Amino acid sequence: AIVNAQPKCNPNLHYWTTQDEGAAIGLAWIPYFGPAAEGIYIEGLMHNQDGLICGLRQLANETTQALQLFLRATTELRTFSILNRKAIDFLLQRWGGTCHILGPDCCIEP
Amino acid sequence: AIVNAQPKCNPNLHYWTTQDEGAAIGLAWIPYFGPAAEGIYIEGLMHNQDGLICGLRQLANETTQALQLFLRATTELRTFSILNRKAIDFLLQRWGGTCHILGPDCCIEP
Amino acid sequence: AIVNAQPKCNPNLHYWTTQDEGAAIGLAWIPYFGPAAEGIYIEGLMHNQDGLICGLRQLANETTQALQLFLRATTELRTFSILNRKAIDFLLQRWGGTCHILGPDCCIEP
Amino acid sequence: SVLTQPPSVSGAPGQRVAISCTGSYSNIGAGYDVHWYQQFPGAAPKLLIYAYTNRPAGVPDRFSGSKSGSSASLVISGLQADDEADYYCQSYDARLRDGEVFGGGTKLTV
Amino acid sequence: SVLTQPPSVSGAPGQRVAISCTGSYSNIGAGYDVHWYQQFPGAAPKLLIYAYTNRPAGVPDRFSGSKSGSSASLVISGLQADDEADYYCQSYDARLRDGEVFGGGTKLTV
Amino acid sequence: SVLTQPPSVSGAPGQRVAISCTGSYSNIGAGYDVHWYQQFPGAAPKLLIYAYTNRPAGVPDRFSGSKSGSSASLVISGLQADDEADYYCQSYDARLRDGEVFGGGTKLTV
Amino acid sequence: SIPLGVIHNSALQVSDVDKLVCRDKLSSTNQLRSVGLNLEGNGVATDVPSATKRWGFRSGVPPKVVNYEAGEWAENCYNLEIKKPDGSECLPAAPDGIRGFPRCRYVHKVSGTGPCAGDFAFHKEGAFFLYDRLASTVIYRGTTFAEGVVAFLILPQAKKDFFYYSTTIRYQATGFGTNETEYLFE
Amino acid sequence: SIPLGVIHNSALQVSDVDKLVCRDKLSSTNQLRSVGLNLEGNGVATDVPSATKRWGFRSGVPPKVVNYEAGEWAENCYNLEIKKPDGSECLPAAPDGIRGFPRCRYVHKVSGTGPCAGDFAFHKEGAFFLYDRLASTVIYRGTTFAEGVVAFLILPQAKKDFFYYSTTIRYQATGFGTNETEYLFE
Amino acid sequence: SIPLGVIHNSALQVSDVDKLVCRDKLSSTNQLRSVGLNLEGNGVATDVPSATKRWGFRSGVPPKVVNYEAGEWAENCYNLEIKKPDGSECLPAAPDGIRGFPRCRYVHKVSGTGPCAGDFAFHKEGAFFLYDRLASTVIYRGTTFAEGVVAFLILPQAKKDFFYYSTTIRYQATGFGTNETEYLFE
Amino acid sequence: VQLVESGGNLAKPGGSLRLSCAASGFTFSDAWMTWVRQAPGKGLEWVGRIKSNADGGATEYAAPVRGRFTISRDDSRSSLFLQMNSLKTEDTAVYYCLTPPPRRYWGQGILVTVSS
Amino acid sequence: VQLVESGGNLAKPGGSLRLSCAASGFTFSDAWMTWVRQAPGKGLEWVGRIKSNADGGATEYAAPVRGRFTISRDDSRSSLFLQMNSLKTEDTAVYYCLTPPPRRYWGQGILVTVSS
Amino acid sequence: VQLVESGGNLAKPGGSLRLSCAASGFTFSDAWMTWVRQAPGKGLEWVGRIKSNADGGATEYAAPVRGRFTISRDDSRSSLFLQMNSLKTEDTAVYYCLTPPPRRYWGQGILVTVSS
Ligand SMILES: *[C@@H]1O[C@H](CO)[C@@H](O[C@@H]2O[C@H](CO)[C@@H](O)[C@H](O)[C@H]2NC(C)=O)[C@H](O)[C@H]1NC(C)=O
Ligand SMILES: *[C@@H]1O[C@H](CO)[C@@H](O[C@@H]2O[C@H](CO)[C@@H](O)[C@H](O)[C@H]2NC(C)=O)[C@H](O)[C@H]1NC(C)=O
Ligand SMILES: *[C@@H]1O[C@H](CO)[C@@H](O[C@@H]2O[C@H](CO)[C@@H](O)[C@H](O)[C@H]2NC(C)=O)[C@H](O)[C@H]1NC(C)=O
Repeated sequence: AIVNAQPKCNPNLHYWTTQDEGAAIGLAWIPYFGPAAEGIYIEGLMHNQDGLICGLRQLANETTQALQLFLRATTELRTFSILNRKAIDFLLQRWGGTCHILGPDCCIEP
Repeated sequence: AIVNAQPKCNPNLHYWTTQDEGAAIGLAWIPYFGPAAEGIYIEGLMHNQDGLICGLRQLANETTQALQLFLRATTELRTFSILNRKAIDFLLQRWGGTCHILGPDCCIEP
Repeated sequence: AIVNAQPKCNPNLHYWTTQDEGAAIGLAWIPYFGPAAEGIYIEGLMHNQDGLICGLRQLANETTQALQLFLRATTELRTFSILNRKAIDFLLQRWGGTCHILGPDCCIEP
Repeated sequence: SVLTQPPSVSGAPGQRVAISCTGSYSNIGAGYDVHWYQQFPGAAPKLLIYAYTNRPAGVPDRFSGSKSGSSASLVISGLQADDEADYYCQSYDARLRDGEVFGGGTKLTV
Repeated sequence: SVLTQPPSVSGAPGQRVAISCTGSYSNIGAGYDVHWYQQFPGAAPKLLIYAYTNRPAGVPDRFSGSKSGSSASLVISGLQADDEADYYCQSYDARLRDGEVFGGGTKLTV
Repeated sequence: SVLTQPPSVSGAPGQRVAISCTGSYSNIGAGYDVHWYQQFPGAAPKLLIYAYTNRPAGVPDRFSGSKSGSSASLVISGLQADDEADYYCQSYDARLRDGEVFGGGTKLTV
Repeated sequence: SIPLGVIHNSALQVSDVDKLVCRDKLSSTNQLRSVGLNLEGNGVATDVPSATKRWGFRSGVPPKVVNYEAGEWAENCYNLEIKKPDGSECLPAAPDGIRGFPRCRYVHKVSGTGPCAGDFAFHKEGAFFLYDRLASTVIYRGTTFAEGVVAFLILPQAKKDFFYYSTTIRYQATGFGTNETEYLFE
Repeated sequence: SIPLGVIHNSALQVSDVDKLVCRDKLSSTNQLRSVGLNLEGNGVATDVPSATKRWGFRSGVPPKVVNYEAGEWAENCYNLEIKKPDGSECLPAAPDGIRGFPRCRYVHKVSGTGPCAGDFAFHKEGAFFLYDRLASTVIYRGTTFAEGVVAFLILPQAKKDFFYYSTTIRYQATGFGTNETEYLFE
Repeated sequence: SIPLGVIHNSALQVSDVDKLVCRDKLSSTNQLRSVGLNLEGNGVATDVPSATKRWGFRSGVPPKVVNYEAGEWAENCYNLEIKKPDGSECLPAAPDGIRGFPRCRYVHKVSGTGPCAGDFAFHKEGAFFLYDRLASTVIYRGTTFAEGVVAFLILPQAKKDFFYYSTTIRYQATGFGTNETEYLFE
Repeated sequence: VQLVESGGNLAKPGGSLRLSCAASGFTFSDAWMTWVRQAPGKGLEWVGRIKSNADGGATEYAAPVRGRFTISRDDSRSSLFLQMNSLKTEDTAVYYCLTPPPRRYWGQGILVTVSS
Repeated sequence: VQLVESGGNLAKPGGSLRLSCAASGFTFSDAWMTWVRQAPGKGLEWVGRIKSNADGGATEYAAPVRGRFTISRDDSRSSLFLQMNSLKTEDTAVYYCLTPPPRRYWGQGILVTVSS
Repeated sequence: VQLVESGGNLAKPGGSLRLSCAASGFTFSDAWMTWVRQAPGKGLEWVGRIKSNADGGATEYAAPVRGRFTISRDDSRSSLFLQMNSLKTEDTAVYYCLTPPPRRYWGQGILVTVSS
C-alpha cells in the first residue's frame, strides 16, 4: 500500500551483499588462505517488475524519521539488535498471552 | 508480596525518561535541527497510592545482589541485553515444550 | 550420530567454568570485598562414559568451518549473540506459523 | 573586508573596559575564529586570546572575550598601569580566499 | 610523625643486608608511597627506589625493597666497595596535611 | 649470503634508470625489509628508501622502488647532474642470526 | 535469576518465574522497563564526610557497566577531582559516551589529594554509581554521579498511568578516604 | 514503531503490527534483512557544489551508528579532507572497523579549508552517510561514503528470487560549507 | 547453519534443525552452552618448533572475536614476544578485557626476532586462539593462549551431571616463522 | 620555541631582497607558516602563508603583494624564506614570521627600508 | 633535564634572602615542585611544595617554617622562587629544588649560612 | 639528532683501541644501536649491533669480527662504546654508529688505520 512520491525512480536495483554460508572450496574458508576484505561480496541485478522497486525506495524514505528518533534515545554507540527485537516482538504479540480459539488474534484452525 | 523494610520511604517518585517515539514537529527529528543532548528528556510525578512506591524501592534493593553476581560472570564491558534474555526465557517456559491441554502449565482454554 | 575420526581421544574432560549464581556468603558478592579476577572459577572432572567425550570433541571440529564463515560475514568486533539467535530461531520454527493439529510439525497432543 | 576597531579607549584605574571589533557575514559571522594580540611599544605582539574566549597559559585572568552576532568584544576589568598597549583583532575572511584580516588597532590609556 | 631508621649497618663483602624504615598507621600503613635515596659524601642524593619496589633506569638490580605492614625494607645483596653511602627513606604523612616526612638516615660500612 | 648489485649504471639526462639488488629465499624472499642509501664522495650516506617503497621527508619524489620475488629495484626517473652518487642496498639475513647484509654498491654516471 | 517485578492493578508483586501463572500479560517488548532509584530516598546520610566513607579503592577487579532507561531526580550528586600528593591521577577518565547524571539540585565538587591506594574505587555496600542512563561499578574522573540501584519491571498495558537549575558547592580535601580527612568548603 | 515491510507474492506491503494477520509466515531469523538505498536513485542533484550544501556542522549532539546487511551500487561517492585556515582537523578520524563504501564508480575527493564551525557534520535532510555495512549520522575523515537510507524487510521463504573499477576526481576548495565557496577541479 | 549438538540420555547427537522432532526439550536459556576444546587433546605435536609452524602472517583480513563460557584445562600454553630485527613490534597489544588463558600447567614464553611479514598472525589450519573466555582469530602481544575450537550444546534439564600452579619455560629465537629457525631454551 | 629572522636590509626601487627565518624548539615540518608586515607607526598587515608539505605545500599571497613575493620553506634546514622582488615605493615595514595558532609566538622582526 | 639553583648566600639574623631555581628539558608548568633543606652533616628535611597552576597553584609549608617562607613560580620564565624572611638562628643548610616523582632529579644545591 | 664519534686513532698490530659515540636529540635507551665499518674506497660493511636494555641488552657480531670486538652502552651517559682488541692487518676503515630505522641518521665517521 505504498505509492512512490519521489521525483524519479531508478527502476533497476544493482545490489551487493555477503553470502553468510558460501559453499566454500577447500581451504578458502581458512582466514589465512581466504580472500582479502575486498573480495567477500556478491552482486546482482533486479528489475522493476510488479512496480516493486519504486515501492521499496519509498519505504526507505518513510522509515528514516522513526529510525532517527530511535537512535536519539539509545546510549549504545553501534546498534546491531533491531532485527532481533523485531522478531521477539513478533513472537510476543502472537504467543505472549492466552490463545482463545475462534478469537481474532489466535491463528489455530482446528 | 514485598514489604518495605527501609529506614524511610520518600513516597513520591519524581521521574525522568526518554520518549522513544515522540510526535515530532516538522524538522525536529533531523539531528542537525533537533535538540541538544540535554533537551531530550521528559519528566513526571507519581505519588504513593496503593503503597506501590515503597514496594518498588524495596524491589530494587533485593535485586542488587543477584545483578552483581551476573555482571561478575560476564566478560562484556557494557550489558544491553538483560531485557531481551528475560523475554526469550518467558517465551521458552511457555512454548518451549509440548503443550498438553488441561495441564497446569498449558494456558489454552478450549 | 557423530563418530570420532581423530588420531587420539583424551577420554577425560577436566573442565573449568563460572557459576553465574553462587550461593554467596555474606559480603562476598560485593565487588570491593569479593575475590580477585583469578579466583572466580570452578573446576570439575568428567569421564568418557557412553563414549560421549570422543563425540563432543568431534563436534567441535565439525563446527569450525561454519563458524568461520559466519565471522567473516559480520562487521561486529566481538560477537556475544549466537546463543540468543539460536533460541529465537528455535522458537520461530515451531510457533512462527499456523499450527495445524495432526500435522507433522505441530507438536500438540490432544 | 577589514575588521574595524575604535581608534582609542580610556578609563580610570580599577574600572572595566570593553574593546569592540566589528565583523561581517563572511568574516566573523561566517564562523571563523577571532584572535587578539597585545603589542607593547618597541616589542613584538604577544597572543592574548587565541580563540574567541580562550587564554594561553601565562595570561592573567583579567582578560576575557565574547562574541555577539558578527562582532567580538575583548573585556578587561581592573585597569593597571601595565595595561597600556596596542590591541589588535584578527580573523579569517572567507571571500578573500581564506586570507587573514587584521583590525585597525586600539591604543589604551589610563 | 617521623620515619625512623637504624643509625648504621655493616656487613662483610659479598653478603646481603637489609635496612629498615619504620612507619605508622597514617604514614606507611595508610597507603602512601615510600621512596629511597642514596647520598655519596659531598654530593646530592640520587633516587634509588621511586616506589615501594620500583627502580629507575640505570640502577643496578642489586637493590630491591618490600613493604610489610607499616614498615618498609630496602634489601641490598652483594656488598661492593662502592656501596658506602647514606640511605634515606621518605614518605607522605596524612596527619601533617600530606607533608613529606624524611627518615633519620643510615650510614653504610663494609 | 650477500646481496649483489651491478658494478655501474649510466644513462643520458632526462631518461629513467633502474638499479637491481638480488636477494635469496632467506634474505629478501623471506620477508625482510630492504633499505637503500646514497653516498656522495667524501660524505656519509643518507637514507633514500627506508622500507621497500617508502621515502623519508625531504627526499624528492623522483626516487621510488618495488619488490619482485626475491629481488628489489630502485627506480630513478629524470637524471640530473646532481644524481651522481654511490647507491647501496641493505637487508636482514635470516640464516646469519638476523645480521645485516650490505650490497656491493653501484656507481652512477650521467 | 534476577527478581522481575510485575505491576498488578496499581500494586507491585515480584513475579515468581519458577511457577507459571499466566494471568500476567506481556504482549510486547515495550512493557519491559529498567529503573534507577536513589539511595538518598532510603534515608542515608547525605553529608559529604558521611557519603565519602562508603567508597574505597581496590585492585584486581574489572569494572562493569549496565544501562537503565528511567531514573529519579537526585537532590545530591558528587563530582571528584582527587590527585596523589606528588601529583597524579587516581581516577580514570570517563570513557566515550558516559555523561553526568542529568538532574540534580546540588553538585558537591570535591578537589584535593589522597593516597588513592587501589586501581579503582568501588562502593563498600555494593550499590551502583548512576550516570546518564549507565550505571557503573566504579567512579570516573570529573563526572557527576548519583548513588543508586536498578530494578526491572513489567509495566501494565496502559501507557498513561506510568511514565531546571543546578548549584555547585566546592570543597578542598586532604587525606581523602582516610581515617582523618581535612575538608574546607569555600 | 519502525515500519517493517513484508514482501507478498512479488509485491511489497508495509506490515501493520498493531493488528495481527497471520497469513504472513516468518519461520526463521534468516528472513529478516536490512537494506541501504542511495539518495541518487531518487533524482537528487549529484554535482559536488549541490551535494555539499546538504551538510552542516553542529555541536552538542552525540553521533550514532547502525548496521545494514545489503546495499546498492553507488554511482557517486565523496571523500573529504577539510582543514581550518590555521591548519587543524575539523573531521574526526575513522573509528576502528569503519571502512569506505565498497562499490562506487566515481569518488570525488575534496581537499581544502573552511571555517568548520561545529563539532560534527550532519545531513541537513536527516539522511545517513553509508559506509561498508555501517551507517552513521556523521562524516569521518578520509573515508569514502554514499548518501543513503535504511529499510527493514521480511523476505519470502524462497531464497533464489531475492539477493570492478573506480575513478577519483580531485577538487581544491576554499570557503567550504559557506555561502560562496571556491572550487577548482584538477 | 552452525551444528547445534543436543545431549540425549548420556549421549550426544547433532540436532538437525531442518526437520522438527519435538522430543528435545529446551525450557530455558540456561540449557544453552558454548565450550572450548584444546587441540592437544586430539594428539597434535606440542613441541614448540612443531607448534609454531602452524601460525603465519597475513595482511588485509580484519580480526574477529567470539566468546565461550566453559573450557578445558590446558597442558601447554604459549606466550610470544617477537620483534623485527631493527626493533619494532609485529604483534598488537592486547585490547581492553582480553586476559590470558586461566589454567595451564606450562607456559612456553618465546622471545626473539623475525621478519613478521604481515599485519596479523593467523592459524594455518583455521583453529582459534583461546584466551580467558574469548577466542580470537589472531595472536596478541604478551598474552598467554591455548589452541582450541568452539562447540555449542543444549544441556540436559538436570544441572548436576554437567559442569593450581604454573611453570614458565623460556626460549630465545631468531628467524622465527621461517624455514630454518634458531631456538635456545634457557 | 625560538624564531630568529635574518638577512634583510634596505633595497633600491626595483630591487630584490631575500629574508630568512630560523625556527627551533618545535617540529617545523607539520606547522603552517605565515609572514606579516607592519608599517612603521601603523597597523599590522598580512603578507602571506605557506601550507605544510603533507598538505601539498601551496602558498597564498595578499592582494597587493601577489606576483611580486615568493614564499618557500626547507624542512631539513628548518628555515622559511621570503623573496621580495620588484620592490617599489611604500614597501617599507617590519617583517615577522609567525607560527600556526595556538601559541603564535611571533619572532623579533626585520626592518626593510626601500631607499630612493 | 637540568636544574640550576642560584642567587643565595649568607644573611644576617632577621635578614631576607631569595633563592631561585631554573629548570630545563621538561615542561615546568605541569609539574609540582618542592624544596628540601639539608642541615650540614645531618639528615634531610622538607621545606615545602607548590602545586601546579592548573590545580590552583596552592602552596604548603613545613611546620617550623610556616609564616616565614614563601614559595612561588613563573611559567614563562620557567623559574621557581623561595623567599626566606625573618631568618633567625639554626636556618643554615643546603637547599635543593626537586621535581615530582618519578625521576625526581635533584639539583646541585645552594649553601645558606646565617652569620651572627 | 646529533651523533658525534670520538676517541679513535691508529693502533699497532695486536693493539686495542676503544671508540665512543655520543647521541643527542632523542631517547638513547629505547633505540637499538649498530656499528658499520667501511673499507677505504670500498663497499660498506656491518660490524655489529646492541639491543635495548629492556629487551635484555644482548649483542651480536659479524662473522669476521666475532670474539675480537665488544659492544656496550651507557644509558645515563647516552654513549655507545666499541672495544677493538687483537687488531690485526686489514682492519683499516671508517667506523660509523647508526640509529634504528626509520631515520637512520649516520654519524660523521672515525678513521682507524692499523700501522705496521
Ligand atoms: C538494602 O537494604 C538494606 C537495609 O537498609 C541495606 O543494608 C545495610 O548494609 C550495610 C552494610 O552492607 C549496613 O551498614 C547497614 O546497617 C545495613 N542496613 C541496615 C538497616 O542495617 C543494604 O545495603 C541495601 N542494599 C544495597 C545494595 O544497598
Ligand atoms: C523523503 O522524500 C521527501 C520527498 O522527496 C524528501 O523531502 C524533502 O525535504 C527537503 C527538506 O527536508 C526539501 O528541501 C525537499 O523539497 C523535500 N522534497 C520535496 C519533493 O519537496 C525527504 O527529504 C526524504 N527523506 C529523507 C530522509 O531524505
Ligand atoms: C578437524 O580434524 C581434521 C582431522 O584431524 C583436521 O585435519 C587436518 O587438516 C590439516 C590441514 O588443514 C592437515 O595437515 C591434516 O593432515 C588434517 N588431518 C588429517 C588427520 O589428515 C582439521 O584440521 C580439524 N579442524 C580444525 C579446525 O582444526
